[PDB]
Amino acid sequence: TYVCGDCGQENTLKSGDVIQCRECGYRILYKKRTRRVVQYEA
Amino acid sequence: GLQNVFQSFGEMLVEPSWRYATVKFGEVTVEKPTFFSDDKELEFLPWHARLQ
Ligand SMILES: [Zn+2]
Repeated sequence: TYVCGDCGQENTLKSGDVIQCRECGYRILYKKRTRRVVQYEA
Repeated sequence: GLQNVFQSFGEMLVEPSWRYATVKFGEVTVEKPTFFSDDKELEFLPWHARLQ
């Protein structure tokens, strides 16, 4: 799952050639953070 | 600056050795930056260029 840039939409694209956002036109994608438990030492 | 630079340069007649070829430059215009995407033209911003 990948988040687009100025537009809010999940691309969810894993193809090598698929780098462009759908219905947006911009080619900047941010990787989304899933629900994973991570431990930190305070 | 650009208009003065282009106006200063003068193109003389071009002869290989009757027919002759001469070229002239008119008013120079510069458009705002844009991105030539495959779908359609899109707004271009400095951070888009930095990331891409
Ligand atoms: Zn988009």
